Amino acid sequence: DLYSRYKKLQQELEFLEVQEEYIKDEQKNLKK
Amino acid sequence: AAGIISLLDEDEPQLKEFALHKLNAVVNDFWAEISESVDKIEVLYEDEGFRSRQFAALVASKVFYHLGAFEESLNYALGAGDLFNVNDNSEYVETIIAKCIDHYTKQCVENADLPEGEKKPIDQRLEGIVNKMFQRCLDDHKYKQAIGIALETRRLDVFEKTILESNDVPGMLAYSLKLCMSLMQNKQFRNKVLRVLVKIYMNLEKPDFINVCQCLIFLDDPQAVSDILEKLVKEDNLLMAYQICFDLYESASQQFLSSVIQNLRTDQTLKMIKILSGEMAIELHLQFLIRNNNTDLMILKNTKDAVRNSVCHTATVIANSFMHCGTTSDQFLRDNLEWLARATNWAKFTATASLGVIHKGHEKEALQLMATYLPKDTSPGSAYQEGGGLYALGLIHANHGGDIIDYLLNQLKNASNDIVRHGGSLGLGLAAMGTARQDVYDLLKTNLYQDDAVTGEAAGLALGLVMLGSKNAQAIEDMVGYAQETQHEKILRGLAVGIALVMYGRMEEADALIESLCRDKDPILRRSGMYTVAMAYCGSGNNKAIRRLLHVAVSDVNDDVRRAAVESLGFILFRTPEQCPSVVSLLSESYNPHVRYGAAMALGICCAGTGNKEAINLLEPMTNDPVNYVRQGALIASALIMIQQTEITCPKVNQFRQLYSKVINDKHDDVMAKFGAILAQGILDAGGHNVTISLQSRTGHTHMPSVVGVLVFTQFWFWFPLSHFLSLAYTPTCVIGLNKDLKMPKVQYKSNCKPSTFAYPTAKAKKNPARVMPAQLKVLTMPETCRYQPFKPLSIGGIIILK
Repeated sequence: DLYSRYKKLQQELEFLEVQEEYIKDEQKNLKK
Repeated sequence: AAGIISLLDEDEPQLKEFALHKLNAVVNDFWAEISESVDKIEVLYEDEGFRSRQFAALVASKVFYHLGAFEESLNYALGAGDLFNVNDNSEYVETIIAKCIDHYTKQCVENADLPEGEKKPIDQRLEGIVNKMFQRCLDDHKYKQAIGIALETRRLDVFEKTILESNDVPGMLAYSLKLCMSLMQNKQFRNKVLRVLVKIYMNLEKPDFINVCQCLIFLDDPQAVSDILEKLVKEDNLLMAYQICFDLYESASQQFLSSVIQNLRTDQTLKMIKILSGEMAIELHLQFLIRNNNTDLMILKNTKDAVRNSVCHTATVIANSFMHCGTTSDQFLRDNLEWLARATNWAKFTATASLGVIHKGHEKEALQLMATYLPKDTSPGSAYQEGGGLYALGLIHANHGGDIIDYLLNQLKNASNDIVRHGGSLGLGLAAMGTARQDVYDLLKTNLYQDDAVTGEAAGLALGLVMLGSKNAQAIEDMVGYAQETQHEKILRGLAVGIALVMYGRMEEADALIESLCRDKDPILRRSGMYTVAMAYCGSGNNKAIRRLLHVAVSDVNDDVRRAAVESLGFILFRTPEQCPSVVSLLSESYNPHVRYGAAMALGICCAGTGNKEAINLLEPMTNDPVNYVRQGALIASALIMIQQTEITCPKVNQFRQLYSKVINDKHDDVMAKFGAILAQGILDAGGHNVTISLQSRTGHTHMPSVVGVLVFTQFWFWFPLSHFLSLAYTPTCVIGLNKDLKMPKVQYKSNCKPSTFAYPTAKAKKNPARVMPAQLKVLTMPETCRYQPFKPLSIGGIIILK
């Protein structure tokens, strides 16, 4: 069932990147 | 290699064939020669005179291995003509054809999302090779791989014919749609795939009603379920009939169950209507609940002797309400008549509401039961109890339609506009939730337009409640216009959640309203917009929603907006609890106390009742924050998370328990801080360790009542009386079994595990439904030793009928 593994890996990747951009923005804001 | 270029300079078809021979013989042993002759080969590319004109594209594809340009290989294959299909496998030909296949799938999805047609078809050889590889997969009998290509191909034809991969229909062929549910989001694609697969299923010999319920519960085909039920009725297999009826009733929204009942109506038919009727399942559930209770008076006594003579009176009464929610056992309170005789006229409203909550589900006798404590009988001068009576009456018939709706309508019609109408209108709206009826909508709008503050907020909450997820543009425009038109906070605060609850469950469908509310200057309107975002995207990981919400929480100055945003974040990611703690972690440590409080609440709601073993891990340190606000936030979050758990299942449960006690025992602690501790205890032991919170049905259908209850609870930071709404979000884990229409079964499933968890105050277990938890439910063993057996497995609890 490699298809499911690839699908969940992609989901994890997108979730991770959105978290990352959020953290970047939060740190930027906290600087002020 | 110089011969290659030298020969190519010569012009002769035989020369071209010799070039073919040498170049396909040496592709990489000499690469710069062809790399520079790219010009000659590409000019020969387009030439009808060239006998091997397709061989020019063959050369392109083969000997552009160094040339990594993907599009180059794409056009090379497109012009390959014939050799593309032949090259089933080789050193690198397989790689290029696989790349072409993935690009073809990308193009297919890209042009298929285009729904209005006029999609530019790709070169035919590309789909030809795609189908050839699909045939190779069929030969390899890799059903999962084939279906995965089909879906990523965004073509339902291959998806359908993939069922011929093995033609056994044990699992995936009839049960991989569950996997699809898990790992896909496109609703447009969702409906088509669902209908196709249900057609495939009922084409099977036995139309398994379990997989037939997909149309009703996910694809919302009330007519279809009605038709299949009619087929069953004429087929005379009432067993399956009422099995599917109960399944849908416990895993479907009433909005279309009404249409299903209408279709069924226009004996077997009478029984069908009854089971698809006023909740005989609720009747038997309540019978089950009263037949089994595990409640401790000593907890009530420990609360009593720790009385603070302050607001936590309301917290105590609501905690006792949670204790026996629907148990109809007030003796724990009937014993002492001073807890309800030492409150301000306003808290007593909450007290009588709690009294009503304790008595939940009788319906039939509820009229006389409430009249027993009728406001005129209890205190005519206390109009607070007058309103609380109607509020309790409405609470009793939570989602339970009936004449109570019209009765409450009449009562509200003939009553005071403000002093009492708050609770009466709120209860009427709750009892007619999602009913969409105009006869109640008119009254609610009139109440909203009575420019009153004390009762108008409840009026607006009810207005939102009745129009649950209706997307009725008329209602949303009315409410939003009225929101900015008035000059009261309470009215506007209520209207916020009212709007949020108006339209929901549409994912990214009401984005216009979302944006309009988000850009509004008023902070409270922004909070309303965030709640609307949460409710619309309930139970999904829409990346756009998460991004917008996180940005709002980071930026918006108004701490209230940030808190609402983080609550929404917790709401929308409950189906994937494992990930929620990860995001909430950073919020756990922020300068803003409100941010941390909302983060704690978000974690609590996201993890629901299942203990991730990290949620508690983060809460524990968070359970010592200096700010009292965070203190009660953490207490409530921990109580919500740990509900139903056991010592062995979660080693930490004792600590918090003890912790709770101490925070209701120490006097130096802030009274407002402790106000959460009593509610925490009540939640943790709510409903005699039987009730449970769960927003997802066993069939996957999301529980609207649970979502609404948790939302109102979250809103209860700006109002206490609203806490009672958590009663709606209480579904006990008892496993109900019945062979015949009313034949109680003498089954005793063998848990085949140490009771330990079962005996919460030798692997085996016996019992009718009992306080058996989903974790213990999955381990239960079905006792085949008896004559009658369940129709469907006992993998997970619910109402499983027997034969």
